[PDB]
Amino acid sequence: PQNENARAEALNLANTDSQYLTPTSGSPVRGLIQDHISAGVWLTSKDSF
Amino acid sequence: MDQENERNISRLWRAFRTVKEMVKDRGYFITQEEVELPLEDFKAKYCDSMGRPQRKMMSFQANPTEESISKFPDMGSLWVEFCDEPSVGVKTMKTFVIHIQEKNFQTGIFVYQNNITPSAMKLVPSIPPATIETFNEAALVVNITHHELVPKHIRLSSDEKRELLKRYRLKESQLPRIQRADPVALYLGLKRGEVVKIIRKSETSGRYASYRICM
Amino acid sequence: YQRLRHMVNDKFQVRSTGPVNSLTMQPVKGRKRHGGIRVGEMERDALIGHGTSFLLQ
Amino acid sequence: RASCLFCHHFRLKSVEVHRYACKLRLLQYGLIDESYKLDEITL
Amino acid sequence: KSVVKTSLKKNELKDGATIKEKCPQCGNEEMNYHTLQLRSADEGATVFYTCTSCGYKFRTNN
Amino acid sequence: LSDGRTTERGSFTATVNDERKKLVHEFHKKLLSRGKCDNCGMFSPKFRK
Amino acid sequence: KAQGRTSGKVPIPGVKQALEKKEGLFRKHMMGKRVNYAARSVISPDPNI
Amino acid sequence: PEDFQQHEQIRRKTLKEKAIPKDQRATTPYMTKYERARILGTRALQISMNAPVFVDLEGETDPLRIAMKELAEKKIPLVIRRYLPDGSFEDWSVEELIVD
Amino acid sequence: GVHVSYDNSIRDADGTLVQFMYGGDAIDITKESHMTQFEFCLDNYYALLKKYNPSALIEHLDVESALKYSKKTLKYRKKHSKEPHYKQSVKYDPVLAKYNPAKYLGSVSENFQDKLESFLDKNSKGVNEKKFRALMQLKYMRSLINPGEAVGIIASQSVGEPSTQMTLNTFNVTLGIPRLRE
Amino acid sequence: LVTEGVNFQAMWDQEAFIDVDGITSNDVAAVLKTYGVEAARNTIVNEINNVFSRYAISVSFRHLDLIADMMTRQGTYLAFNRQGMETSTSSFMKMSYE
Ligand SMILES: [Zn+2]
Ligand SMILES: [Zn+2]
Repeated sequence: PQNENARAEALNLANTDSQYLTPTSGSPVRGLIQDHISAGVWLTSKDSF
Repeated sequence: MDQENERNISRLWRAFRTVKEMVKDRGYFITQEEVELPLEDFKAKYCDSMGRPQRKMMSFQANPTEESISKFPDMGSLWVEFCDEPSVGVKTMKTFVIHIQEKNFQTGIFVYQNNITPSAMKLVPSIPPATIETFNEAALVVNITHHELVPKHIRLSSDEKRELLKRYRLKESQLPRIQRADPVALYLGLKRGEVVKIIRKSETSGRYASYRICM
Repeated sequence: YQRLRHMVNDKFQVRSTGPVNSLTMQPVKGRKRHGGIRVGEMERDALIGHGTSFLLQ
Repeated sequence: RASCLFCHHFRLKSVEVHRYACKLRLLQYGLIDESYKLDEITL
Repeated sequence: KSVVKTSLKKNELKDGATIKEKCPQCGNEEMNYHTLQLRSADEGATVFYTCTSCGYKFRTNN
Repeated sequence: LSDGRTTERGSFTATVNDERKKLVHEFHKKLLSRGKCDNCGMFSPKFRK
Repeated sequence: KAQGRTSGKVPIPGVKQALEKKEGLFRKHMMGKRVNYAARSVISPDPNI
Repeated sequence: PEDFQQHEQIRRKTLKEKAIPKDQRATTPYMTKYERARILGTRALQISMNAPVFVDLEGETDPLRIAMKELAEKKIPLVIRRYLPDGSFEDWSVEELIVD
Repeated sequence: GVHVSYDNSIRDADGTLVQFMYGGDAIDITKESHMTQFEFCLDNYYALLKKYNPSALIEHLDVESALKYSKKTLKYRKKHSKEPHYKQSVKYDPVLAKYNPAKYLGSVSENFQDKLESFLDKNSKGVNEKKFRALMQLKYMRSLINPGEAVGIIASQSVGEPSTQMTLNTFNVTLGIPRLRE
Repeated sequence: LVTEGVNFQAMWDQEAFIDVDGITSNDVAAVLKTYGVEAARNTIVNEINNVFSRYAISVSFRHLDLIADMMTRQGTYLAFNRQGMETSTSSFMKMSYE
C-alpha cells in the first residue's frame, strides 16, 4: 500500500495477530501445524535432560 | 349418537376460549375464570335443551380495565359478536352495523362460522370510528401466541413510542415492519403505526426485547 | 524421482506501474506484457469485512 | 394501451386517476398511513 | 407378503464400525466414524465422528 | 411538515419504497384492461406489438 | 433485442450488452479493478521469519 | 450578496441542529479500534507534511511510529466526529478517551 | 453495508434498521472466549485485572446504577418463572434495552448474568466474591462489539465459508447446500 | 412424530395426543401463513442450524439472527435475489448485482 492512512490499517485492523480467532465461531486459525507438534511431545516428554 | 355434536362443541368451547384470551391480552376487562370456562360449564350454560349449542348467548360487551385507559386513553367498549347463520348475508350485516351504531362501541369483533358474502366484505371499514375485525371459528381453535416460538407481543402507546423514536433517533418507518393482515397483528387488533414490542429469546442473551411497526 | 513439467520459473511476476488502458485508464493483463494483479469481487468484500476503508480506498 | 385515441384522455375515471395521483403525493414523504386513510375519506 | 424381509427395524441396526476415539465432551472411548474422501489427491480421508452416549460429534481433518 | 417527520425534500425509506411499488404496479394493471372509456363511450382496439 | 440477419457468433454489441454479464463493466472493471504496485508469486515454507 | 444570505443562514442553522453537546452525549467513552486507526493514519499523514510534532522524537523516521508516540501521551490535536445515522453527531477529543 | 452504529443498533447504511443489538447481547465473537470461562478468570485475577485497568477508568462511566437495576429484574424473573411465556408480566424491561453496555457497568446479557450468579453459589474458594463480580462485568464491557463493525460481511463469511465443506454423501431430508438454497 | 406434508389447521383437531403448542415445521413460508413473522423468523435460525449441526460445523447464532432478521425485515419472507432487492434504496447495488 501507498499512503499512511492505509499503512496504519494494515498494522492495526487487518493484521495477522488480530485475526487469531475466526470471526465464524471464535475458533483459532493460527498455529504450528506438522513439524513442531509431533516434535513438541519429545521436548515436553520426561526423558528430556 | 352425540359424536358429531361433541367435537363441534369442543372446538366451539376452545373458539370461545381464545376470544376471551384475545380480548384479555389486548388489555380489556375480561376476568380470570371467564377465560377458563370448562366444557362442562360451556355446555351447562350456553347450550340449550336440544343437545346443541346456541351462539347468541355467547355474544357480549367488553370494556377496558383501569390500566388500559391510563395507558391508552382512546379506548372504549368492545362487542364480541358470534353468529348463527353459516352463510353471512349482507342484509343481516345491517343489524351488525346498526348495533355498533346504536350502542356506540369502539370495535365489534364479528366471528363467523363458514363464510361471509363477498358483497358483505365491503361494509367492514364502512364506519370510520368503528372498524370491524372478523375471525373464523376455525381460525381460532388454538391461540397462536401460546406456541414456544411465537414471542410475547406487547403493543405500545404513543408516548413511549415517542421515546422510542427519540432513543435511537429514528424515522417513523425505519423499523422492521409487521404486515397489515398478519394473524398476530389481527390477534392484537393493530391499526397502522401501532408499534408492538416483541420480547424474544435470543439464544445467547435469553430475554431480549425488540420492536416492530405495523403499516 | 520424476522431475515434473510445469515449474515456477514461468509463474511469478511483479508490477509497480505501467500501461493503462483507454476505456478505463486501468492497467494491463499479460505475463509477457507486465500483467496487472486483479483485486476482484470477493477481494472487494473482505477489505470491507476487516472494517478497513483506506486499504480499499 | 389506456390512452383513449378518441376522447384525448385515458379510458379511466377522473377520480380513479386522482386517487393514485394523490396517494403518491403522500408516499413521497415520510407518511404511509395517511395514504390509506385518504382512501377512507370518501363519499 | 414377500418371502424376503423388506423392512429394517427401528432400533435393530447397530453399526459395529467403532474405533476408540477419546471423546472430549463426556469421557467416552467407543465412537463410530463415517469417513469420506473430499479433496483432490493431495489429501486423505477426512475423518468424521459420531458417538452414541453423549450424542455430540468430533472431527479430524486429515 | 409541522413535525420533524418529513421535509419538502421528502422521505425515501424502503418501507416507503415497498408500498410505492404496490400502487403503481396495480395502477399498471387496470389501465391495461378497460372495456370502453368512461368520459365517452369510444375506444380503440388492442395494440399488438 | 435486434432482429438482424443471422446468428453471428455472439453478434456485435450495443451498449446494454456492454453492461450485462459477469464481464461487461461493473464486476469486470468497477468491482474488479486491477491495481498498481502489486505482484504474485509461489509461496514457500520458511520457519525463520 | 443576498441569496448566499439565504444559503449560509439555512446551512449553519441546520449544522447547529444535529450537534449533541457534552452533557447530552451518550455514546461510548472508548476509542473504537477504527478511531485508533484513522487517527494514526491522519496524524501520521500530517507529520509527513512537516506538521508540528508535539513530542520529543528521538531518531524515528516513520510517521506512524512518531504518531504512536503522541497517542501514548495524549498529545494528538484531533476531534472525532462520531456520526449517528439520523445525521446527528457527537464531538470527541483524543484527550478524553482511553486508548486500549 | 450492514454495520453496528455507535448507538449499538444494527442499521443498514441507508438508515434502515434490522436489529437493536448485535444478536441481542452484542458481544464480539473474537472476544467471547474466556467471557464465560469463569473458573479460568478466577485462576488469574492478579494478571487479568491490570489489563482491564480499573484505576484510570471509573471516572468516565456509570458504575452503580445498572448493578442495582440488574439485581431487580433478576429477583423479578425468579418470581415469574413457572408461567408460560404468553402470561409473563413484562413490566420490567431488560437492562440491555435501556442501559448502553458501553457506558453502564454491570449492564449485561440476562443469560450470562444467570451463569455469573450461579457460578459463585458453588465455590469454596485471596479474592472476595464481590471483587469478582466487577471483573467479569468489566470484561463484558470491554468485550463488546466495536461499533462500525462489518457484521454484514461476517454474517455471510460465516455462512459462505464453511459451506465449502458439506456437499458430500448422506450419513428423507433435503440436505446441505440445496437445502440452504431454499 | 414427523408428518411429511404440511397442514397446520387440520392438526389442531387432534390435540388429545398432540401438544398443539409444540408443533414445529420447516416450511418457512407456511409458518408465516399461520404463526406470524416473529415465529417465521424463529424457524429460520433453527433450520439453518439444522444444516450445519448435521455436518458438525459450528456457526455463532448472531450470524443466523442477523440473516433471519434481515430476510424478514419487511414483515414478509424475502430472500437474496432481484426480488428481495426489488425494495431497496441504493440502485448502484441493484445494477452491479444482475
Ligand atoms: Zn461422548
Ligand atoms: Zn372518453
